[PDB]
Amino acid sequence: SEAVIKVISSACKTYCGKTSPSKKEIGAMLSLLQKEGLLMSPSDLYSPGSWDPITAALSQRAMILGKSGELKTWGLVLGALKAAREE
Ligand SMILES: O=P(O)(O)O[C@H]1[C@H](OP(=O)(O)O)[C@@H](OP(=O)(O)O)[C@H](OP(=O)(O)O)[C@@H](OP(=O)(O)O)[C@H]1OP(=O)(O)O
Repeated sequence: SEAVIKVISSACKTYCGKTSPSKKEIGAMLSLLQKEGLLMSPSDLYSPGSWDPITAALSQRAMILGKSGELKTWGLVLGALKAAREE
């Protein structure tokens, strides 16, 4: 995607600051969400209810395969979006 990623970058850096995820991480993780059939479009990230299955799926593959690559990026984006949705 293009716009969706930029929207996240300007948002996460407002909460996490310098501890925010890199654009390269977001862009790569987004494709993972689609390939896994978790989300149809990157814009689906605006749905807070859909965060539950995604987070669960990520933690599952992380504890089973031993890879938290997408989990690390998701955790940051999730936290930023969660805080934003709380306001
Ligand atoms: O030119 P800008 O409007 O200031 O945006 C850039 C650009 O991001 P986009 O390609 O999504 O517009 C950089 O991407 P690249 O040119 O390196 O491919 C990205 O760098 P990273 O992908 O390595 O994160 C950088 O972010 P940063 O300044 O944290 O290095 C980010 O700048 P902004 O985050 O301030 O928009």
